[PDB]
Amino acid sequence: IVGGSNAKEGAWPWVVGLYYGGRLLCGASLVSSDWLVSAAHCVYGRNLEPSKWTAILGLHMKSNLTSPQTVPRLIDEIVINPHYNRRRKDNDIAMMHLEFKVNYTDYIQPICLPEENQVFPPGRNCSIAGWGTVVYQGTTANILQEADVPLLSNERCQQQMPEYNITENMICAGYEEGGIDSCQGDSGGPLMCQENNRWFLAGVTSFGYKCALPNRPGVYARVSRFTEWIQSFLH
Amino acid sequence: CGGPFELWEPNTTFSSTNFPNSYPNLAFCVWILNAQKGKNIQLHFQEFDLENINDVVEIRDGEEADSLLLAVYTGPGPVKDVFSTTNRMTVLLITNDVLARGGFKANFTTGYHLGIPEPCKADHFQCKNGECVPLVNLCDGHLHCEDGSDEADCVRFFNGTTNNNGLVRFRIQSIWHTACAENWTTQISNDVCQLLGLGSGNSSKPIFPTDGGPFVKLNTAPDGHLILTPSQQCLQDSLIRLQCNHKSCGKKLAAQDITPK
Ligand SMILES: *[C@@H]1O[C@H](CO)[C@@H](O)[C@H](O)[C@H]1NC(C)=O
Ligand SMILES: *[C@@H]1O[C@H](CO)[C@@H](O)[C@H](O)[C@H]1NC(C)=O
Ligand SMILES: *[C@@H]1O[C@H](CO)[C@@H](O)[C@H](O)[C@H]1NC(C)=O
Ligand SMILES: *[C@@H]1O[C@H](CO)[C@@H](O)[C@H](O)[C@H]1NC(C)=O
Ligand SMILES: *[C@@H]1O[C@H](CO)[C@@H](O)[C@H](O)[C@H]1NC(C)=O
Ligand SMILES: *[C@@H]1O[C@H](CO)[C@@H](O)[C@H](O)[C@H]1NC(C)=O
Ligand SMILES: *[C@@H]1O[C@H](CO)[C@@H](O)[C@H](O)[C@H]1NC(C)=O
Ligand SMILES: *[C@@H]1O[C@H](CO)[C@@H](O)[C@H](O)[C@H]1NC(C)=O
Ligand SMILES: *[C@@H]1O[C@H](CO)[C@@H](O)[C@H](O)[C@H]1NC(C)=O
Ligand SMILES: *C(=O)c1ccc(NC(=N)N)cc1
Repeated sequence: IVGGSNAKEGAWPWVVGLYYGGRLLCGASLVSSDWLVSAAHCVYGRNLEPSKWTAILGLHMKSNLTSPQTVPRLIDEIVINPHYNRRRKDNDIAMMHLEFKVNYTDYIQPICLPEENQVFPPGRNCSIAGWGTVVYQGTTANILQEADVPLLSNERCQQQMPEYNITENMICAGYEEGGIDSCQGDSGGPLMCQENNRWFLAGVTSFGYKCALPNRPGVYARVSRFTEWIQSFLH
Repeated sequence: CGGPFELWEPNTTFSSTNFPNSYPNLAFCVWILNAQKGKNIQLHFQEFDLENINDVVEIRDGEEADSLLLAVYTGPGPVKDVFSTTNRMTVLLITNDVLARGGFKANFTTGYHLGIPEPCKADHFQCKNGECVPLVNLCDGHLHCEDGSDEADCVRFFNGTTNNNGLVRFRIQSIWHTACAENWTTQISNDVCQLLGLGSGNSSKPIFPTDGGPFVKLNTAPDGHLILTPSQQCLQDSLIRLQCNHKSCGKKLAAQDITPK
């Protein structure tokens, strides 16, 4: 989020801040009582020691960890998607198991899951979150930022992104003139779209050419394809 | 970048590229471990001392251009064995441009169903972890198998219009059979809905009897568990059209407002 505004305390309870050695790297998405969903490019090479990842649940400000609503948890299992490929950046999704269960509160709620074959029409606005970076060559933001980006078709995204290979597992999202788009320290977070008063999980920030650039949308891993793979672990 | 390639059974031995204590930076090698049709690959590392997350070993199970992922090993430490599935295993060595470590060394072998233990005979159900549980944990309410496959899918929807809709077809051990509505209440309804992974029950509507399978009469008990007796004897049977709502989906329950900014 580069051209967004601060989010109210509790406006995004399903946004988990993952730390690795006392430093946030990539946000996650609370899906179940003990499972998360994060991009498989920040946990790539760190799944051997899950105890190094501390999941900060219900975080609002990155300098207020002593909050009575913040519930820190540990990771004991990091399952990277088998079809992942770092060179093609395809199937960029991974699930991280929590140490202990966490109770549901007004500031900690699990995110939804998109059903099979759910057509998301292009041009539909979807909200993002995460303690990313407000500018490419700058510093991260302390407050939980938020933004809104519309969905683009795969053909238009492929025409706009010739350097990469946008497959059928990538749902792009971004403005036409840029200005508002996810940046560093936002990967592994969610692409939320409201439907029937419910915020689904229609994408996870995977990669992108550059952030805050005109006519350069961000690529998001289509969670609508990995629905069964995620549900196989929640049971 | 120009290391070795496809190896076979007569050799089975290879270092990375520069075994004596220092490998070159910016390296990208590939060891396509081959085998015979029907034989997997078991890769065992006799030594593995690499750098941090910057340098990793990506072991794959391709067999084609759509290569899967098996393990991403890195850091100094004894790594476990990797058991392939197809007759081809691809190993990739991705390295950074600074702080070169020593290197690794492994030696594979071709076998038949390596890693996966032999399923125990004499009607012993094998869950995902490998242990055998004939009937002590076959959807009864226990936690014998640590992978949770002992409590895997035994009840599911049958002839369902939408996703969270359909019948209440159960399964005692093997046979998938539906359930009657002799003493069907909302309590057991939401209990079954929770067992399916959905929310609570809603609008239980019996329609008509159409399945000839061994339908089970669902009942309740004050102990907490559901005692289901698979008795095939009932007059004017009725199939429950189960309709469960979703779980705690993405509904903001905090003190939020609506502001166009
Ligand atoms: C952390 O947030 C809570 C709730 O917004 C607030 O009451 C508390 O004062 C904050 N912590 C500090 C150190 O200000
Ligand atoms: C959650 O609720 C249970 C029962 O209400 C309680 O025992 C527990 O302390 C609560 N918190 C956690 C973290 O489980
Ligand atoms: C998405 O939001 C922007 C800015 O709020 C607005 O201009 C645009 O019309 C919205 N898209 C739709 C389809 O309403
Ligand atoms: C993208 O990958 C597909 C995979 O088959 C290929 O057919 C297509 O030509 C590729 N496009 C580009 C621009 O690389
Ligand atoms: C084993 O290695 C030797 C030495 O290069 C090579 O000549 C031979 O072809 C290898 N074995 C197979 C089956 O290729
Ligand atoms: C590799 O070689 C060692 C020693 O020769 C042997 O113990 C080990 O079993 C070999 N690896 C495999 C996968 O057989
Ligand atoms: C649903 O019931 C009808 C009864 O006419 C049957 O023909 C059909 O095969 C059933 N479908 C499933 C999926 O059980
Ligand atoms: C409920 O169960 C009792 C015995 O447990 C049986 O007699 C009765 O027919 C069942 N159905 C009802 C009460 O609707
Ligand atoms: C479940 O039933 C209640 C009460 O009849 C109703 O208010 C609610 O809308 C139902 N749920 C759905 C998803 O229709
Ligand atoms: C991940 O942290 C990440 C995702 C996406 C971008 N760039 C754009 N959205 N353009 C950067 C970093």
